[PDB]
Amino acid sequence: QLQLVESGGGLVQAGDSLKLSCIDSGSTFNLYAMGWFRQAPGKEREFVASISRGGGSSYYADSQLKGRFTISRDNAKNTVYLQMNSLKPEDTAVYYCNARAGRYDYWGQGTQVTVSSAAGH
Amino acid sequence: FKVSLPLRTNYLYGKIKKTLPELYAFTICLWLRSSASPGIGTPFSYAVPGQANEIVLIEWGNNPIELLINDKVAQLPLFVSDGKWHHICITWTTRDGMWEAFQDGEKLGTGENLAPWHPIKPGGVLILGQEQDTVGGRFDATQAFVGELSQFNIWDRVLRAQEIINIANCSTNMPGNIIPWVDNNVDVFGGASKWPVETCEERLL
Ligand SMILES: [Ca+2]
Ligand SMILES: [Ca+2]
Ligand SMILES: [Cl-]
Ligand SMILES: [Cl-]
Repeated sequence: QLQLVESGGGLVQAGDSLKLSCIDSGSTFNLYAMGWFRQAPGKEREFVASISRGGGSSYYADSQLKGRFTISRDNAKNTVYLQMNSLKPEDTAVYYCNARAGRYDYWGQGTQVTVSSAAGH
Repeated sequence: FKVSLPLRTNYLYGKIKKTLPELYAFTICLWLRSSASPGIGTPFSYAVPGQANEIVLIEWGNNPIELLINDKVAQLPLFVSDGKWHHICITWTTRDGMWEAFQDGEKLGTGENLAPWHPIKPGGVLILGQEQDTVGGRFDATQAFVGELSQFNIWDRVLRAQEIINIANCSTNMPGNIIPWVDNNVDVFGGASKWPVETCEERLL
């Protein structure tokens, strides 16, 4: 009942900002708590943040991520967002969007984020 | 012998006398010892017309050490900024842009999709101790390597694990078939010097 597509990723420089978006094609988005996870080279997929159905509550993996990342949603646009500031090279990863409601879990295919200190310099 | 780069500058460096052919695969090995602690900087770089970041190994300031090929990046699992001598080998292949990182004879990781299908452009300049922003120049002191370098060699294939062990162990001394570490292939400039190097065992003490 859900087809999530992430976008907004790409090649960026250290210290820069980036805003991911994740869109459902359907029209029951507000049934779902939404989440962002990320998976870096040869590492486990890790939690970043989640947001309640109405967007009143949100949760971060830890205060380092909370310090620089903001999860939000716009139920009218069937979209969840991830604002990422002061990006580090260590933020490099495929970012995945994740929807949950009751016993149903849905995932997108992910969007690549590459943060490099040296590329371009 | 070793090359000595004693101070963070934009004017002292080594220069490999030979250029590179067009490479569909390579192995680059070297011994290094870095004094500098916010990052080892740039032990070597390869620049061509069109692309000054054609091959670069750089740990810039407090950032993860990166390999650039054609200005495309991978973070490597090298941990060599401890002020001790270490041996490293990097292998790479055009095919699927697959790389491997070896430290002291041990394979610490691999990755894919680094400049896949890009052959390395021939004819460029290999600089020791500096990062290039033009062919052979436009160095940046904040990116410079400070310390010592030895036994920098380049082959045009992916060496096998066992060959790397023997090189790391210095139980082999076979020179790079493309870039050999010999006196007349390594020019120094601006204060950089060359000196007899301790044996492999003396180093790791
Ligand atoms: Ca530079
Ligand atoms: Ca450069
Ligand atoms: Cl110059
Ligand atoms: Cl050979």
